[PDB]
Amino acid sequence: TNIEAYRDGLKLKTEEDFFACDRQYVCQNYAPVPVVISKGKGARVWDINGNEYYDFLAGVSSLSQGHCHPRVIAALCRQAERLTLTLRAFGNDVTGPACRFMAEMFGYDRVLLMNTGAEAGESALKIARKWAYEVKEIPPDSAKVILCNNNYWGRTITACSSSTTFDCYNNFGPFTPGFELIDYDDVGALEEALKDPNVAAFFVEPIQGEGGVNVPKPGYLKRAHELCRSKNVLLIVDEIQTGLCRTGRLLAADHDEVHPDILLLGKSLSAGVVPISAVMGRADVMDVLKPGTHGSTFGGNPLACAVAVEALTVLKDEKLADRAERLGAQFRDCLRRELYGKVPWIKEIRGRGLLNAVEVDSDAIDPNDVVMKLKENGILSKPTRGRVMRFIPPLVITDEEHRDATTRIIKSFLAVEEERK
Amino acid sequence: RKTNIEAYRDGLKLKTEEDFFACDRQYVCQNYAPVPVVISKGKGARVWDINGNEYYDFLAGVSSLSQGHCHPRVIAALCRQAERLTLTLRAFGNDVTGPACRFMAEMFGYDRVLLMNTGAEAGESALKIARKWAYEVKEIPPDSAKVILCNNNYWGRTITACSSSTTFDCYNNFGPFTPGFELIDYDDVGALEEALKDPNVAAFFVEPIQGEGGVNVPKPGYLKRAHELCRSKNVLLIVDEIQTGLCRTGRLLAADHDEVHPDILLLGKSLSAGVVPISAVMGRADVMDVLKPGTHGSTFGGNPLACAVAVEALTVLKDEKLADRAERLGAQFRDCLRRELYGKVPWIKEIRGRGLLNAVEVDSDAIDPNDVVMKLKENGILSKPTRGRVMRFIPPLVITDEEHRDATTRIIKSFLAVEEER
Repeated sequence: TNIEAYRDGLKLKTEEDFFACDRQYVCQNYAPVPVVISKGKGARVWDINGNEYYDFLAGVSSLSQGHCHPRVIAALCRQAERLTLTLRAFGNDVTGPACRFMAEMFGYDRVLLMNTGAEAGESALKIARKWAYEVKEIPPDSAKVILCNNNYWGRTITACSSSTTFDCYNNFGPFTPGFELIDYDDVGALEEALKDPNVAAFFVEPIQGEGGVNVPKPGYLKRAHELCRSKNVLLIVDEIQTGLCRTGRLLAADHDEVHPDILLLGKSLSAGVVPISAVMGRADVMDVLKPGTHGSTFGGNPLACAVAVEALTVLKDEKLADRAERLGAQFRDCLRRELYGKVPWIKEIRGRGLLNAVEVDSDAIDPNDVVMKLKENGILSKPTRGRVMRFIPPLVITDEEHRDATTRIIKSFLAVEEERK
Repeated sequence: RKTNIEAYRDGLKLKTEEDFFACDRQYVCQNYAPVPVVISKGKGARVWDINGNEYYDFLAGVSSLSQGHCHPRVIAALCRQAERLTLTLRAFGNDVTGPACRFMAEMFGYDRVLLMNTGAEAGESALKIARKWAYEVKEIPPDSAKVILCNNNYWGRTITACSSSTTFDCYNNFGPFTPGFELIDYDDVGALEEALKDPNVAAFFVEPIQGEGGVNVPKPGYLKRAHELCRSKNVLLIVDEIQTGLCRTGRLLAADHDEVHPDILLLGKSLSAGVVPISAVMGRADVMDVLKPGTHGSTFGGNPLACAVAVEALTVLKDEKLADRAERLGAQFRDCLRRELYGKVPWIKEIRGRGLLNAVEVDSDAIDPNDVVMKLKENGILSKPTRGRVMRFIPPLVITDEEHRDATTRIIKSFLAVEEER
């Protein structure tokens, strides 16, 4: 194909040839791990030299079904030969059914399909504001949305305006007003913020992903929802990274028996094949988006809908939530037993399901040394906040692969501690 | 062997178009007022409904389907790459993203390529780049950056895009808004010159032809004059070619009509031939390099599947000489509609466009716009107006000579029939 023919013509043999190409032509907004991946299958990837690795990032939980899941790729191909895009300006024979499928799977009246996670977040903020002005009847332009320090939901200007991460907002203002930032995992702070009747919504992650896999105290989300409901404030739960079986339940909110007023999904919703995200909620909230008040060229395109239905079905068929629960408990147990005490620079081992992290002390060790040693041992991952090592493999990882990977991971921390001496 | 969507849909027993309309009303967020047609397949310039009725698609994803529905080369490239690798994230290298960026950098003449997913993301990204550049290179005061745009502009649905829109339904009840935008009339060099006196302006963000605003073609020299004014004040010219680029107007970029090379170029829509959402922001090194590691990202932006598709989609544009095709057919389209409709149909305000980005604006007082839309559908033409009264004719560029002659006759027939029935 054209990409293959063009690449051949470039005579890119070595990993360095590729690194140089990326440095010259690609916007330099990433500091990638130095590997050149050419193929993915399941929990494994291979570089251009045939070296194999376990992918322990999985698209930050976009690849829960593994790389190139056969069923998802067959669903993609089948629909792609037929029809890929109509616009929501015209009806089609896939969008409605796919929305019904999601509505029933998650228990919501209405499904808004967008492309990216950031778009789902923006759309939920628009819904929450418009609902607050039209249904709660709060004063024009006074709507407030409460979010948490260290939250991450995207890179639009409005997301930058609601971030507390320096690099995410610095020099990108002026900023969108209307946000109240409170500490994460702090019910007392939320209770206080909720005293303001201009609050439209509280927007939160069940586990802060980019913030460093921050697992809140028992009852947090349950308590939060009761406080919000008490004040007629919408609970917007972002499950883009925590949802779809990654934490051992269909939704991470299920850990607290919470049904979000507005749910956000994305990432694994497409098994990492094409960008698709969703915003779901009750009729009286979602219906505020009247014709012409919101839209998207590719949102709900038939190709993405066909992929999403397949991707969601794979989660249920392969019992990936039970897999994540079982393997994750094992991973944490092994790491805590074999690394705590032996490795003094490990601050904490935490997570739920297969959303796990190892926070290291960056004053006691170079975290990049851990990253490189892991790769040397066949494990590929990328930390968040420099010091929080992340272990987010595809959920389809086999028992043997997971055992092999756990062993490699443990060996890597140990080799960095021995090298410290 | 049925895939899940197929089996699930079969279980719903949806036989008529009305069964589908009802499913959509119940479960799909009702933010669209769709045309009553249920499309099941598309090939080239044609689509077919669930009952096998053929239609010409004259919206083409608002120029997302320039290469036609399901272009076989593009679908083949998708299927090939999808069996190999679809997503790595930019946290890891791969054997596709760099090459695809180089391919684009060379085709459009830019140092660096930022790949995102949607058009709105491209525009957001560009605004962030312009702001950051203004703060760091122009050294304007903190939080004082301004961006000039035009009334009736359309670039997205994010809160920041709403904050810079003059369309009521786009911004109403979605505030409070992102500050930092100065709105001026489109196609008004004097208004731009005045707005450029503010030294805190970082950029002027403009479409070479306003798309959602009504296929508003500016006067001769507009974009060229704009660029000179922007250069004079060290203000970046951000040109949005998401709808106008990629051969739609008869040239690779609509900016080529004025020999303007945008400081920052935005592409999207037909960049993927309508197969998967991919968009691009391109610019010179000292502008794009303000996005340092960790200051911007995207999960799917630059994914290998989208990159393979894009390179095939762009190659189709060149190989099939679609810019020439657009130029030739589009000139014939406006010529035929003017010769057969001006005078004979009095409620037509103007027939305008460039290449195959054409519109027929009607006087919504003298006629009900929707009667034209329905008559067009009766005659096998699917279209969607903008601003109610602006009829749009945006077919895939791959439409054959025979298909285009046929379609033009059907459109003219539809306008005259609404007139006879008037």
